[PDB]
This record gives sequence, C-alpha cells and structure tokens, in this order.
Amino acid sequence: DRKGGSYSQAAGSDSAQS
Amino acid sequence: GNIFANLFKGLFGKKEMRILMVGLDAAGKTTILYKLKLGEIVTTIPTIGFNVETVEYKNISFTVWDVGGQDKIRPLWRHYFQNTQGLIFVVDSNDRERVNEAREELMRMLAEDELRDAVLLVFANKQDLPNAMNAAEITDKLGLHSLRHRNWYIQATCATSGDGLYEGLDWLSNQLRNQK
Amino acid sequence: EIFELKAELNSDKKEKKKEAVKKVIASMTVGKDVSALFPDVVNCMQTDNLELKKLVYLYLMNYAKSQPDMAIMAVNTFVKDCEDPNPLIRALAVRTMGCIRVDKITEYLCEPLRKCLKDEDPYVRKTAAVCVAKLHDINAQLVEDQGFLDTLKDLISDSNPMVVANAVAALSEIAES
Amino acid sequence: SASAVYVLDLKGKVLICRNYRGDVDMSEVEHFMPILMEKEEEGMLSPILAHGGVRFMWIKHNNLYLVATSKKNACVSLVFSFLYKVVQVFSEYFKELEEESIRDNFVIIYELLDELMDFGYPQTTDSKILQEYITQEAPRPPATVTNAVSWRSEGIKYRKNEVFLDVIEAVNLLVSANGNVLRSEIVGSIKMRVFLSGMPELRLGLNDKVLFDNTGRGKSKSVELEDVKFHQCVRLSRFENDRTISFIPPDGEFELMSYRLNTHVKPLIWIESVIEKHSHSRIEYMVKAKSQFKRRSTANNVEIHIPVPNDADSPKFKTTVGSVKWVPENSEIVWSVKSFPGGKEYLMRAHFGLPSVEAEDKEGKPPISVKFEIPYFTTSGIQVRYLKIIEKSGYQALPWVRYITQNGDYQLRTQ
Ligand SMILES: Nc1nc2c(ncn2[C@@H]2O[C@H](COP(=O)(O)OP(=O)(O)OP(=O)(O)O)[C@@H](O)[C@H]2O)c(=O)[nH]1
Ligand SMILES: [Mg+2]
Repeated sequence: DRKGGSYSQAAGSDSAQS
Repeated sequence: GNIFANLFKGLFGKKEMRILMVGLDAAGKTTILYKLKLGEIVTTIPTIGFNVETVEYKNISFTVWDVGGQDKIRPLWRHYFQNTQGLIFVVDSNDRERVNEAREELMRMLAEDELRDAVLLVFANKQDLPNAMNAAEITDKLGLHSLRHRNWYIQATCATSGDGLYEGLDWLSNQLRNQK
Repeated sequence: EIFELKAELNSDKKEKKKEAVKKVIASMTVGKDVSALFPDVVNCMQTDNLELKKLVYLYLMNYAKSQPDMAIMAVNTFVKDCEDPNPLIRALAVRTMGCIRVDKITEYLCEPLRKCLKDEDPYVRKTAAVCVAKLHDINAQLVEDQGFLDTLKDLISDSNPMVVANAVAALSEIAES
Repeated sequence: SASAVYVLDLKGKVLICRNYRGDVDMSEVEHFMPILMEKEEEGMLSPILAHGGVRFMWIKHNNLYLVATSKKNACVSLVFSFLYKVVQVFSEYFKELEEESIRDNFVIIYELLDELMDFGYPQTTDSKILQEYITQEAPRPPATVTNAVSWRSEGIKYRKNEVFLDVIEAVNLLVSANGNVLRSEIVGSIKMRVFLSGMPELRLGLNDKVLFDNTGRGKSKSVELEDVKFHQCVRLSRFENDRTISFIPPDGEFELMSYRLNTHVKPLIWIESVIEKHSHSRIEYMVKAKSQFKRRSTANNVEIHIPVPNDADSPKFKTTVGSVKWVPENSEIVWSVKSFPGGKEYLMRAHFGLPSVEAEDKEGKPPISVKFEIPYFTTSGIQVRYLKIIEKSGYQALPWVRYITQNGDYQLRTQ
C-alpha cells in the first residue's frame, strides 16, 4: 500500500463515446 | 633501488626523443610535418599559431612542433623552445629574398643559451625547382660551419616528392641517440 | 604552488595536466588570479581529451581580456578545432570564438564563422548563429562586412526549428542594436 | 538578457559565475551584497537589484542567491524562466542544494553552464538531454534536442511499461477572522511517472466539463477547471481544436496537466478557535476542529498549527483527539493528528501563563493553517476516462494513478 491514495488502473479512452 | 623495470622497458624500446619545427613561413615546414606524420601533401593555410604532432620511427616517438615563420609568430618560437630537445630548420632555396631573413632568424634562434644542447637540423626545402640550391650552397649561405658546438647536418627534402626525409630523420636520430 | 603548477602544466603526463587544469580552475573559482599562467597553458591547449579542451577554452576566455597579447597564440588552435568531426567540439569552439573579447581575434574568426554558418547539425547551426550575433554585437561593421545578415535571415526559413528560433533571436538582437 | 549569471553564497561569496555577454564587469557582484543589506535593513530589498545602469536580478536559493546581472532592458520573465530551469537542472543533477555540491562538481558545473546558454540566450534546458551529453562521471550532442521531440527520447527500452500517475489535490481555504472564507480555490495536479519502452504518445481523456459539453455528455459529474496548463510534451493545437490531450509522455515523472479553479464547497475541515487570553495572567486555547469531509475519507498526518503567544510559557493542553506539541522555534502549537476520519470533532483546551512584564512591541496575528492530507479522495469529482497509450511497435500498457488530497493554502484568520 501507499499513503495518499492507492494506485488504480486507467482505461485507454471513453468507450461510450465511440 | 632497482632498475629492472627500466631494463625491461629498454629491451623492447622506451626512448622517444623530441623535435622542433622552425623556419621561414611557407618553407614547407607544415607540409614536411604532414609528410612525416601522415605521408601526404596536405594543403594548409598560413600557420597563424602552431602545429603540434608526433612522429614514430625506429621505436622513437619524436614529437614535432611546427612553428611558422611569420612576424607575429616568429617571436612566439621562444614559447615552444621550453621543454624542447630537438629543432628542425626549414630553408627556402627558391626564395632568395627570404633566404636572408631565414638566415637571420636562424642566427637569432641559435644565439640563445637555452637552445644550446639541440643539434642543428636544416632541411633543404623547395627541392622541386631548378632554382633550389644544393646541400653545400645553402649551408655556405647560412654559415652552418661557423656554428661552434653545434652538430648541423645538411639534408635536402622536397615536399612534393618526400625524398630525403628519411635521411634527415636518421641523422637526427644519430645526433640524439648514440646507442646500438 | 605557482612554480609547481607551471612545471606540471609543462609536462607530458595527461593525468598531471588534468590535475593542473583542475587546480587552476579551482583557484580561479575561489578567487585566484590565474591569468599569469595563461601563456603556460597556451602550449597545453591542443589536447585530445574533451574535458581538458573545455577547461583550456574557459581559461582562455577568462584570460583573453586580461592578456590580449597572449591570446594571439590560439587562432590556429581555434581554426583546427572548428573542423572537429564531433558536433560538441565544433559547438564549443564556436562558442569560445564568439566569447573571446579580442578585436584582432574576431577578425581571423570570420572564415570559421562563415564555414559554420551552413552547419548541418542543428546544434552547430545554433552555435554559428550565436557566434554571428556575438560578433555583430562586438563589431557591427565586421558582421556587416562578413554578410551574416543574409545567412541569419535564411536560417529562419530552414529546418532545425530550435536552430531557426536561435537564428531569429540573433537577427532580432542584431536589429535591436 | 542578463549579462552574466552567477551563484552566490550566504556569506556573499560567489560559489560560481559564468559570463554570457561580457557587457557587465564581474566586480559588480561585490556591490550586490551591500545593496541587498541596505534594502533588507530598510525594507527596499527586491529580487531584481539595480547597480546603476546594470540590473543584478537575484533569486534566493537554498544556500546562495542566484544573482543574474544584466545591463540592457532584457526580458525579466525570460531571465526568471532561465534561472528556474537552471535550478531544476541543478536539483536533478545534485540532490543537495548547498555549498557542499557547489564546490564539489565544478568541473561538470562549468560545462553544464556553458552548454545551457550562450550570449545570454538559453539553448539547452532538458535535464535528461543535458545528462545525456554532460556528465560528472564527451560524445556528440543527442539528436533529440535537434529533433522536434525534445521531451521524449527515442530508443528507450524497458522490461515492463508501467506509468504511475498522481492526482494531487491542493485544498486552499482563506477563512477570515470573521469566520467567512474569502479565497477558496482548489488547484489540480496531474503528474504521471511514465516508465515504458519507446516514446508512446499519451492520449489523455478525463471527465472534463468542457469535453462533456462538447460531446453532449454535459450532465454527469464533470470537472470544470478554470485554468488548465498543459505540459511541454502536450500539444496545444489539439487542446485548442477539440480538447484532445495528445502528447509524448516524458521519460520519468512529469507534470502533464495542472487544473486550477475556484472552490464553492464547504471546507474539508472546519476549525473554530477561541482565545481566552488573560491580561498578562493566563491564556486559553478553545480550539475545536470539525471534519467537513466525507466520513469514508480519513485525513492522514493532519497538523493544525495554532499560533501560541510569543512570550507564553508553562502551557497546558487539554484536548480529546490528537497529540498537541508546542514548538518553541515555531512559537505555536500544532494540533498533530495521525488519522482524522471524516466527520471527526476534536476539541482542545490550551492553558498557559504569561510573563508579568508586558511586551515592548506587538508581534502580529499569524493565520492558523492546517497540514491535513487525506488521500484517495476526489473532492472535485473529476474522473479520468482513459489514457490513450499508442506505440509504433505495439505494446499493452498498464498505467496506474492515485488521487491524493492535501491541504494547501488552508489558512484561517486569527481573531
Ligand atoms: N608545390 C610545392 N610547394 C612547396 C614545396 N616545398 C615547399 N612548398 C611550399 O611550402 C608551403 C607549405 O605550407 P604549409 O603546409 O601551410 O606549411 P608552412 O611551410 O609552414 O607554411 P605556413 O603554414 O604558411 O607557415 C606551400 O605553400 C608551398 O608554397 C614543393 O616541393 N612543391
Ligand atoms: Mg604552417
């Protein structure tokens, strides 16, 4: 773990925007 | 103390030697240095400063510091005389007007107590036209026989042809190195 | 001290020459007048090591105004270094040529400046533009005679966009004065 | 257009100087110290000094003043930017900013200074590019500087492509002594530590209010940053055209975007201060802190600094949650809290005596500031949509990012 918010996975783009 | 390391170094060759490049401007000093180091007639501009290089022959690395014969560079020849063991003089056999200037410069350089252990080394430059003098006329004009306590040898070298450079190098090596 | 440093600089050992150069640089940075040793370091200037060349150039630049007469023995070295294959060496030589505040030094550097004006390397082009701007600031008449205004103007419409920006800044500085 | 940039010391000794134009004599630096001393003693000291017709602009460094003497009317902003770039390069190359490294890396320092700028015009400013050509322990200049892409070095190879992002939030609240917040602005910070193979071009996508409105999705929680500053690698053309955040990520930690907008929400921590100071008899510290943040968010390492009396001594603390320590150097008591869950209410009761002799001069009322830092909290509500990582060779990236909320200019005016 790490202080200041755990790292989270990010997407590649907005899949709902086509 | 022990001299085993010195003997081991001298068994395969350790002596290097030194040399100087002096003479009148445009007398083939830079061309002679290029031929001695590289071996080709390389065209260069006037020697505003100086040319520093080293030549390896017969297991001796005789570094040659070419110095131009210009008025602004003639007084700078004393800077290169420090820590210098050899001196090579480039004569202009095709430049009769500059012959007197070259002789005066050589006499002034030889009249210094610092440059006393260096043997005379005059190269008969401009050995490409019939107007060039022989190995005795140039020496007589320069008065090489009147230099007491100076080992001077007359050698004719042509920048375009390159002949005579080996003889001058051998004479300089014999004058400096006196071993088997 | 001074005698020992001069003896070390007048030697043929690369490590000793480097140590002497470092000591001279430290003394100069600490506030020591090392300009009297500039003629001694003139002989130990043409060195293969890049670190020693930079220190020698810095000493000459800092000892050029102090000893303008002793700076006349560096035109040949600068000319030789201006054709170095390494772009870093050429850029350093161009910067040192323009940084030398010698009236008679920039006159003989016009040919190297013209040669480096058309340098293909963007860093080389930027260095040439900076040297041209420095020469124009030192001598506007010399810059005009050398015709560097046309080269500076054409540098803007070329590649090396950082080089183009350097040339544009140099042209603006010339026009500013 | 500074004539020469030099690095000074705390005692006035110049650690290192390098003239760029030669139009300013190096002896003008000596007069800079007396001028600075006179200005400080009279309150007229300014970072941009003026020695006659030559201006000696100086920046207060960690141990020495970065004095950049100038002669003509050079670009002050350009000089400041060059000084900041030089400071950043020195910090990257040398981890310590003091006299220890100034005189220890002079051989490489001189080369770096020479390569950085020539004739007063900076040329090299990339830390990675400078380190790839100038090292303290030389080849030709890298083609990255000559090429257009000077912020993403080509040919980088890594075993794995992992990028660590950091959603840094700065909660600045300016609460006056009357109890009303005057300056309440939150400045975002999108810093990503990209460590991959090659020179991928990041395709940034987030839940931006402007982007949502343009795409027709302006109905969900969208972050409306009043001021958004892109990084050097970020292309401004795409952002101006359609808000497309397309740029080559840097090799390492870099700041891609930095949001900056006003905050109209209640403060995450509500602090009520009471000063029951007797007339040279005793002092009362009725400090009550209320956590306005969500209960699911805990403020880690919260340090609410309460300025105590300058001459106060023998203080007694009567608090409920959080240890209170009085630092004589700071002349204040900081309400240090290890973990502060949202909605927590901490009450403190300070009590200390005062000297019989009254003070000769007033000391002022410094504002009370807290050092709360609650991570994993998104107060602004801006959610990142996706990060378009595209490489010519083709690889599967696994970027990571963490949202961190801290207290910035959260100062409360004293009574
Ligand atoms: N064509 C030709 N020229 C020669 C010959 N021997 C000497 N020279 C002259 O020698 C000069 C060589 O010039 P550099 O290479 O610059 O060296 P330098 O003799 O020291 O001349 P400076 O640099 O001006 O001091 C040429 O300019 C020629 O005029 C020769 O055999 N043939
Ligand atoms: Mg020559």
